[PDB]
Amino acid sequence: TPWSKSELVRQLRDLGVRSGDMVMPHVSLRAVGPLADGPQTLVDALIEAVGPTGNILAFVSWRDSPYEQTLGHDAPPAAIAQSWPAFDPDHAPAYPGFGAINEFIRTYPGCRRTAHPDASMAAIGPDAAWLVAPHEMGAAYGPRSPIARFLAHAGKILSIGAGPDAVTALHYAEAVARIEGKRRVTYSMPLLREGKRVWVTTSDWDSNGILDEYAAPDGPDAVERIARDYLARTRVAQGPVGGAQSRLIDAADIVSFGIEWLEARHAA
Ligand SMILES: [Mg+2]
Repeated sequence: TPWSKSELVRQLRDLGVRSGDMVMPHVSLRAVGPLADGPQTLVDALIEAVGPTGNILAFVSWRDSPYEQTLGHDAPPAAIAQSWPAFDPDHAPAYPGFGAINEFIRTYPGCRRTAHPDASMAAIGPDAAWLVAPHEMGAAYGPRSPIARFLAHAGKILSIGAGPDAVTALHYAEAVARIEGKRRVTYSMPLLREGKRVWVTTSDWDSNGILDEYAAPDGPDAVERIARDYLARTRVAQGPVGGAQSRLIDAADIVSFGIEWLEARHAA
């Protein structure tokens, strides 16, 4: 028997989602189980749970981000520059690796989408426009980004069967932590500026390992190691949503914990 919108809303309220909350979900649909009407069921359940004053913020990115193709170059390679589509926020699909639910959030009526092609965020609710803008190249997850405003606005992270590596908000801790040797990357994105395609080159913190020891492809990154420590040490509301084991995390709390975790382990 597939889960119905009404059942998921009950489970979400028991977990601690309240009317008016600001919530950022990380979802594994395989762990939730079958849904009355597919993934849209869970989207409808989330929106009903935060109510007409609440807000949802999602990390959706872009299916065709040319990050790896432009990484480390001072300009896009000519093959890429000539034919790559410009990022069109109204039509560019979400990145499927971060979850199949994100394409449903993105196309929900009234959803606003941030301008950063690789770090694109989508938001639904009365405060959506204030959350999604500005989102400039060179400020993907740090101060001035949608993540910073989420943290200041009492955001909650809702992890529905997702692992500890999935907590995007911890990239804010990497950005602001006073530690030595932080990795940076250079890359290029094709934006749409008043109708025409423009390539912008920028640098930003490496989001695949903020220090060399976290950037190995074999081992865990800093996000995973912080989240695991936090969950072993902290009382966090835990409970099912659908068939998936879920958690509701205070975003400002886990991010503060991560800044201190990084700074305790590395000199300034
Ligand atoms: Mg409000």
